[PDB]
Amino acid sequence: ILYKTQGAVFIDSNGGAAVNNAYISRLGNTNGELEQAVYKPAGFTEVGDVAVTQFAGSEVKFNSPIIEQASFDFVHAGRDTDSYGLFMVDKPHIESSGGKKKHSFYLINTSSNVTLSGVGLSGQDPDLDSMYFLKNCPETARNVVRGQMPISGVKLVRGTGNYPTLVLDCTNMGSQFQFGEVGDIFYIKDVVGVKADTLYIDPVNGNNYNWGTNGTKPIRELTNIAKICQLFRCKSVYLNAGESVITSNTELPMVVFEGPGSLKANSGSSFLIKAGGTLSLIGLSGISTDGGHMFRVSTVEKVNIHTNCSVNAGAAYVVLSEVQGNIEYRQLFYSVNCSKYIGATAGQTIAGIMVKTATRPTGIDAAPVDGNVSLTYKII
Amino acid sequence: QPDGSYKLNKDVDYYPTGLDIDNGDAITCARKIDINNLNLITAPGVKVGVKWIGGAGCTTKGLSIGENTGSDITTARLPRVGLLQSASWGSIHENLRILYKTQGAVFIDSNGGAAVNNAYISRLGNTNGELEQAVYKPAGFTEVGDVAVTQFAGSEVKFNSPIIEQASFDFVHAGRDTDSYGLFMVDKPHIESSGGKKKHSFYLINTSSNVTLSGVGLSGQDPDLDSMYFLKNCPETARNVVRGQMPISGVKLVRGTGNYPTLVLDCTNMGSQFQFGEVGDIFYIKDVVGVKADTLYIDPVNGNNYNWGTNGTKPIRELTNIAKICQLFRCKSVYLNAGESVITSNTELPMVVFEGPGSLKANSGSSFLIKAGGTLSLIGLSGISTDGGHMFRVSTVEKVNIHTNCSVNAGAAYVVLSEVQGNIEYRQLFYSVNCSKYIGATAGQTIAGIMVKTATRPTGIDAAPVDGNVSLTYKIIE
Ligand SMILES: OC[C@H]1O[C@@H](O)[C@H](O)[C@@H](O)[C@@H]1O
Ligand SMILES: OC[C@H]1O[C@@H](O)[C@H](O)[C@@H](O)[C@@H]1O
Ligand SMILES: OC[C@H]1O[C@@H](O)[C@H](O)[C@@H](O)[C@@H]1O
Repeated sequence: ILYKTQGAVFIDSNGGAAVNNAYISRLGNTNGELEQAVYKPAGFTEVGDVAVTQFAGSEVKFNSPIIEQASFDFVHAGRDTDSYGLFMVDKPHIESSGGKKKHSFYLINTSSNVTLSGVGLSGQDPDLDSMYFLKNCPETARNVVRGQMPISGVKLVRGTGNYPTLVLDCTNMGSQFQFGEVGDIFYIKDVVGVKADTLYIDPVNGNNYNWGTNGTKPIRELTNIAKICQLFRCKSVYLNAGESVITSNTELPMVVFEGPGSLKANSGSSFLIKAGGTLSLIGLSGISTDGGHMFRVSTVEKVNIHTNCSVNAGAAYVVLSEVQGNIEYRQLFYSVNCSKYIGATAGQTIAGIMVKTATRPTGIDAAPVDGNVSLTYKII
Repeated sequence: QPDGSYKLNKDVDYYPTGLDIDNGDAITCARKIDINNLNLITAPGVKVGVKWIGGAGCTTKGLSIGENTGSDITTARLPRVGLLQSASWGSIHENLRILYKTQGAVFIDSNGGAAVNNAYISRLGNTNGELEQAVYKPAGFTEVGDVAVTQFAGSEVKFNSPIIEQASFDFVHAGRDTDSYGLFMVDKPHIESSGGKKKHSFYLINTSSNVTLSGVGLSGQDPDLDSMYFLKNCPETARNVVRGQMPISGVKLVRGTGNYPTLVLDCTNMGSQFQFGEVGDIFYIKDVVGVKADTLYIDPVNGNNYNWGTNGTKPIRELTNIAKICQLFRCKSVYLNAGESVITSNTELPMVVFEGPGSLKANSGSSFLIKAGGTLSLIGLSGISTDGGHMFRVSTVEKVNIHTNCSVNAGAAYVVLSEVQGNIEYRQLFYSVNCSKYIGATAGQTIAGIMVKTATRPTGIDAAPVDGNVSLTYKIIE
């Protein structure tokens, strides 16, 4: 199919239908971005030509399609009532002259299973273009990506709605961490078979579009560092120079934090510890808050907090347990300031404490914790 | 031409590249061509059967090349190279049948979106197939032997359900030299070869791949060299993904060259391969998803490093990759068969239960390495000792538990040395223990708990069981 506005459009009942080795292309992409789709689902209001459009419960199987010069390669909407109609594309060969493109898979209220074949790209707009756009996909939907990402860097995903649904199923990412961008990390639900050892943060020169798992492309904010570390099984977080700050309670992954940066909790916020393990701050320029307790522990599992940097909770505590916890805190050298090292909201929390520094509040040596904490050992 | 005109290619070896099509150096005149059941036979010795060059969007169904003349292949009416294709993006070969002598089909350069479905490619018998020298191939492929399907220079043809028979090499694929572009894609290949003669099924050079196995396959008769996969110089960023079902009979999975592992087992159904097959070279496996084994077996006397090691009847021989192997298959324990399992350089031990009659020895001043949190347990072994180095070098800041219920001898060294600001709990249960200090550290304070429950211990350190860089949380001795 050689078309001007829309290549092929599949609507309503098409059970079991198949489209094999389709070769669908606009006759060039000149002014393609100005075409207006004629037959489309109401949820699709973007301007731009669309090679393949599907909606109202249609679930045609697209096997090895070849799509060229399109603003949108695929626009698919699940059925309005229950999100029925799986978007199925196996190994699409996507290309466009000059790299002009808006999105490859614009998915509305739907699930999908796509296998990439190492061919593709994302548009020239550094803010809006992305391989995937997930619009209002429900909580129970999953948009599964298998196969090989394109060789050149692309922006993987953007979206609207409250639920993440993108799944990297053993996806071969190539050098995307180094040369590409995730786009909006919020939309990724889970990741299988893809790891990275370190997440890089740079509050001055970082970019939130980046994956953050490669040193030359660090992200900028702390907002999603726990999620990213959980997805890629990161073992460390590297803080580039400057102050990495939070203004709302934010979770910190239980990993090793390193680098010249510092951590700061503003607006009375606290850093959150929601998982067992060991949180280590090694060699940072310091961690402090402007009034909130430093670490709010919400897990009953063994939590180890290892701070080898300057620590200043001011009048507040270093650790506050919101459950009946089990905590081991060790401060190594540098300095520490707080009213109590560990406290708890209620019915007894067990804790172990080691403070190895002359620069500490000597006054609480004999009474290091509040009444709700019972010590297993105290080494000061 | 030099004068600016154009001449029809009449050269047997010529094939146009994507570059040529853009340079104006080549202009294709192959379009709107459709083939249905064309049978092509050739006199013995003819070089190429079909030159499918520049045939973008051209299609084929039931194209059949070569004649099954008789048992002797040197006199059979089939060509040395069945089909050679380039600059054919969007071309589809449906149910292509090839009887060849040297090479079945060859795909080079631009072939974007091209597909070869249900191809039936076979050498006419495998007699002297290993002596066949490939004619059109990537520079990186220097091996001798017939090749059913060859692909290089960025060609990324989709191969769906091909049936490949009697080939030395079923597939030889090389990614583009500059950026490793060109995914090797094969869905459910039905590979067979009389008398199990074969060198490799997938010889992959500087490339990524996605292969789905259908429970059909085998590896050659050579116990050292033959393997299903051979990964030659695949880049760090590449992934060679294996899905589906492994062959029923044992095979050797992988061998390679290069410094980076790229093979991925994605929920692969291994059947009884741990018991009857071999991994070959564990180094090349990058990661494993959905495949677990409870125990890793080591036998310094009767073990074979080619083995998976996860089945009792097929243990591995050395300790070099036990950490790697345990991480891949989530092993809960390691069983040491009778004999001394030794290391001559720093080697990591997974945080699992070690059991069996074997012993552990660190020679040449080496140390066992603890890089992960958890509990390392040595239960009932013949003992663990070193010839001078510290026994356990801890480099993780996570909670480390060391449970020794066997004889322990670190001589003049420590049982545990924390190279970081550690958090360790050590417990010696019965047997005997010898060391200068039970736990020590290189610098800035390490917290530790210790229990030594045995009369045969260095009694002179009951009062000072650890060095000055370690602070105790509890101490249970006597
Ligand atoms: O773009 C930001 C990055 O630039 C790199 O050159 C530096 O090595 C990083 O420290 C920094 O985060
Ligand atoms: O890192 C970001 C993540 O932080 C977690 O503590 C929240 O529970 C998640 O909703 C969020 O995605
Ligand atoms: O067991 C083998 C593994 O041991 C680890 O300690 C090393 O970091 C890896 O390089 C190696 O593959």
